[PDB]
Amino acid sequence: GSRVMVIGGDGYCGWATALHLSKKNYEVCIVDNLVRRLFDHQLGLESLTPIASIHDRISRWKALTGKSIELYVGDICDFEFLAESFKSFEPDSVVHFGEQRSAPYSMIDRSRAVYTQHNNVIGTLNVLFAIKEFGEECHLVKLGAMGEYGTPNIDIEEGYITITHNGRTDTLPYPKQASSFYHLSKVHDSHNIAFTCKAWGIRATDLNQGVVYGVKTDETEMHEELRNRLDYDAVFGTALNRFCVQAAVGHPLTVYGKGGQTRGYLDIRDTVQCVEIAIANPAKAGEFRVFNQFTEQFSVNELASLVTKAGSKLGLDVKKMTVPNPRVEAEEHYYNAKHTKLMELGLEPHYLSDSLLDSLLNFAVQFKDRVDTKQIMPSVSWKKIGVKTKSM
Amino acid sequence: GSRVMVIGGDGYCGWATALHLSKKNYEVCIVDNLVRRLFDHQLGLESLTPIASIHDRISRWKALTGKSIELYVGDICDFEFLAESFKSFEPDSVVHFGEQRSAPYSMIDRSRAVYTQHNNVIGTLNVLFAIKEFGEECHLVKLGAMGEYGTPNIDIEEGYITITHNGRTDTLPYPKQASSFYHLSKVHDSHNIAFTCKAWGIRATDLNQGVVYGVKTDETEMHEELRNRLDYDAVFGTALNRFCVQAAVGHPLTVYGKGGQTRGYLDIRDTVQCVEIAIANPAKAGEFRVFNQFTEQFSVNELASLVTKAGSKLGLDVKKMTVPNPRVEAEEHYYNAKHTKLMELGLEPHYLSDSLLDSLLNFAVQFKDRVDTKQIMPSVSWKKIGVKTKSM
Ligand SMILES: NC(=O)c1ccc[n+]([C@@H]2O[C@H](COP(=O)([O-])OP(=O)(O)OC[C@H]3O[C@@H](n4cnc5c(N)ncnc54)[C@H](O)[C@@H]3O)[C@@H](O)[C@H]2O)c1
Ligand SMILES: NC(=O)c1ccc[n+]([C@@H]2O[C@H](COP(=O)([O-])OP(=O)(O)OC[C@H]3O[C@@H](n4cnc5c(N)ncnc54)[C@H](O)[C@@H]3O)[C@@H](O)[C@H]2O)c1
Ligand SMILES: O=c1ccn([C@@H]2O[C@H](COP(=O)(O)OP(=O)(O)O[C@H]3O[C@H](CO)[C@@H](O)[C@H](O)[C@H]3O)[C@@H](O)[C@H]2O)c(=O)[nH]1
Ligand SMILES: O=c1ccn([C@@H]2O[C@H](COP(=O)(O)OP(=O)(O)O[C@H]3O[C@H](CO)[C@@H](O)[C@H](O)[C@H]3O)[C@@H](O)[C@H]2O)c(=O)[nH]1
Repeated sequence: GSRVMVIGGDGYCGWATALHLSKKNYEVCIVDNLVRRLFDHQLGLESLTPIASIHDRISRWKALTGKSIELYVGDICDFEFLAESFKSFEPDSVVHFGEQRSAPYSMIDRSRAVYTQHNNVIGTLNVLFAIKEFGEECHLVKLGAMGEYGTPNIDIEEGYITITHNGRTDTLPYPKQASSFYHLSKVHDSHNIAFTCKAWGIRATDLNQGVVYGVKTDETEMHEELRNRLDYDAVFGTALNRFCVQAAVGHPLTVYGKGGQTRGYLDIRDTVQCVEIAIANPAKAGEFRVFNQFTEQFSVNELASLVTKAGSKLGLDVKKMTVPNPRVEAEEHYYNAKHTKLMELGLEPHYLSDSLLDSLLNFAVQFKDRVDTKQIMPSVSWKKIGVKTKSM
Repeated sequence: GSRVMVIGGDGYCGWATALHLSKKNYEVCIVDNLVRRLFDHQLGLESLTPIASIHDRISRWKALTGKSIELYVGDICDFEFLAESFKSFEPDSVVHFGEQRSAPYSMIDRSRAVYTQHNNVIGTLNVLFAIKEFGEECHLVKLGAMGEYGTPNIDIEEGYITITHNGRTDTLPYPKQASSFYHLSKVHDSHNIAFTCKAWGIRATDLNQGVVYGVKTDETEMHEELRNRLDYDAVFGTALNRFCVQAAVGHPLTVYGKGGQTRGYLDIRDTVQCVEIAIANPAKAGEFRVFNQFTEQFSVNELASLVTKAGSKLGLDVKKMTVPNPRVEAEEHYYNAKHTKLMELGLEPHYLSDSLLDSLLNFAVQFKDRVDTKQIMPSVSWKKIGVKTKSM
């Protein structure tokens, strides 16, 4: 074999996924403009782990396994490029990881908020038109976001909710409440895709994924040049990965506000597993499937405690600090998000364990010398965002 | 006064509104790039009524009343232009009519779907950033769309719905189900604005307006050069206006599919009244108000019957025809949309009457010679939309 186009395949989730699908014998190609690497240069950021170029990454995989991952370098917002890549590869499935995924980045200034929505929304529209025009039966596996739902006072369902209002009943799209221009772009994406499923018969699966943690997967650990990136800076780094790196370098864990913010999380190993499951068990024509893709819920305070305990076993004397929250969000809220669709399809989860934390912490300690502590604290305010293009 | 910036002020709703607000003694400016006029040239379309240039329109209003409506010609997607206009005028309220509003236009091809979403979503984001940076207390009166709600099997509320799910209760944004790339862009707009209200304290009112009908308002009828446009073509024309022109020229009323499609409608005279009410009674800081802006619900078949009866009184022997529906939508559906917020604020509606239809029909008969019958039938398919840029 089945042919899979992995848009955003040079990224954190995409690279691990591309290697896994190739290993699982799918014919794979990567479509990426590598803009994520440019952002690192422009903002003065760097991965904890040194990573190889996309060309060397692909070359190494071929040298080790003999398998060739085709590469198409370009911006999917450029339809000519996307169309040519689609017609050249003829994918049976498209996994779309190719979007600006940082909430902080989307809040830096007007230019970055606009770039985020334009890049994400238009790129996704182009993908939908490419599928419709060149391969209508192609299954779109889209990366959405648990953040699309916000933090309502009721249980969060997997995309849909059956409501009884004024004596009548109907099943409707779950109300969306995004908290950043980035999360908003995903809400727009989801609405756009749902429409094309009904109007054109597109088959798609929206994976509303929670926060990913970890850096190792079976494939990326096979050789140093296959190593994935591990972000710890305040722009692209996420909660758990950030805390592990902070613990390793002796920086107090950065708890934003009260720390009651609760979210779904999952090991990167499950990210690749879930994507493969979505591909192996495709949506039907005209069907817009929605899966909440995470394995466990944790509050920020809970993560801090887990990392502190894990760090103690390594003599890291982990400390915690309360950082004035740069974001506008509920710091104490109800949270009960449903997640059974992937489990019903055979997901064998890697729940957060002492072993994982020990491994991730030792990893951060291993490359502690590469950590730029100046990038640990957040400097992007949700409320103070301006129109002048900022230079970090 | 009070200063009002009318974005899209050269358009159908915007021009009538700009004149009305000026008459009501608000200081008014019009921000428009006049792209709507370019679309007419590019697609071979033309208004039933001959209209004057925006410059001659404004000059005539000044000659008659002595009042000057300031004009800023530019694309609001160009932030430099928008910022300069905002700083020059210093609006207390911004009424945003400046978007690609045609559902058929948004479905012509990929380029037009992408243009629709980019122009609308990015332009609106720019407006939000301009307000935040140059006049945070400025009230945004946004034109949304009743189409954002789709046609669910339950009552449609005014933006929000209180739900009891699994033993818990909460008031959430009403589930959105748009049926075109244009309607989708409005859903995106609404979500984006709602976010800024919470994050930045923006005050806004989303006017989810129904289908507008009519061509006359007190101000536009004061002189021929102030005359508003009246679209009847299948791209920009809407249901009732189209039927009236069809009746006048002897063309069978174009009922798409079964004709059970039910929607909210309102006289253009109420469009201007509602906008003024929204301006005179502003939203509070951080509040995202949502009003369903229409006065009555009608099915397509009901409109056909009303126009036929009205036409008979003018000896137009109106006939009806069933056109294979170019759109993907429910042709028989439940529809009960709530609309009381504007009434509670003092709306004195002009319900559809025999007088209005007689006037509108005679108007169409008056300019029947200008009607290009080749543009009456729809040629844009929701399902057959392609990627090649079309030339109509
Ligand atoms: N990292 C997480 O914790 C997490 C959690 C939930 C969902 N996701 C989602 O998974 C997807 C991938 O996330 P990630 O962490 O791998 O991100 P990433 O930034 O590491 O990877 C994204 C890749 O997309 C590419 N890209 C962006 N815009 C592109 C364009 N216009 N054309 C071609 N390529 C483009 C970038 O160059 C980059 O290689 C995103 O949608 C993201 O929101 C990630
Ligand atoms: N006409 C209706 O029946 C109806 C019904 C409900 C809601 N509305 C809404 O009211 C608004 C106005 O509708 P209308 O019928 O007056 O439309 P219109 O096309 O007559 O007017 C829109 C105006 O906006 C201007 N414009 C578009 N993009 C612009 C940009 N980037 N920069 C500056 N100016 C720009 C166009 O040149 C045009 O003069 C739209 O949001 C529409 O969806 C209209
Ligand atoms: O050092 C930190 C980092 C984060 N947080 C909080 O932890 C929560 C999660 O934040 P973070 O880990 O930054 O993730 P998100 O910004 O939600 O974004 C990630 O997880 C999302 C899932 O919804 C994906 O959609 C995004 O692409 C991905 O970047 C939030 O309440 C943050 O305010 C802290 O308290 N301290
Ligand atoms: O000749 C016609 C024209 C329309 N319809 C149907 O009538 C309904 C209303 O269509 P139309 O009058 O074209 O309006 P919309 O496409 O809904 O759009 C208008 O009304 C919307 C309110 O939701 C605004 O948001 C849009 O900007 C404005 O163009 C639909 O079911 C159409 O399929 C017919 O049966 N015959």
